[PDB]
Amino acid sequence: YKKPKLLYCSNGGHFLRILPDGTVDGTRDRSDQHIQLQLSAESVGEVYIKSTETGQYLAMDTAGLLYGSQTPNEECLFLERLEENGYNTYISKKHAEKNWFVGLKKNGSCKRGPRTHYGQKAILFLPLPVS
Repeated sequence: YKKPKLLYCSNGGHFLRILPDGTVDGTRDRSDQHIQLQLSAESVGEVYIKSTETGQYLAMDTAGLLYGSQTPNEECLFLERLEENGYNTYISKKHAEKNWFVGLKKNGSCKRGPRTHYGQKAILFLPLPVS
């Protein structure tokens, strides 16, 4: 919420990526044009995560799937929490009650909401400066 950043997942070591086709996943390549994210804080602990390259917003739908939304909406807001270990976790606001976390599998694919939970390394992200 100031300058663009990278969201590094400690699980497989991938950077969160939102592709032009709206798909979301992780990549180990730091030169990727779609891993630079701009976070903006809506309210305290509530944030939007937007791809700087395409302007698409991270979002999670009712099926628990992550997608890239061309326009911000209710499914684009995440609860950003700072873990004691130093990593952050991002919970779906719309489904906060269900504890649906943003997460990347060791193979770099995105996890589905009900299959995430506190304890997995898949849900831990390290925001890293782009510059």
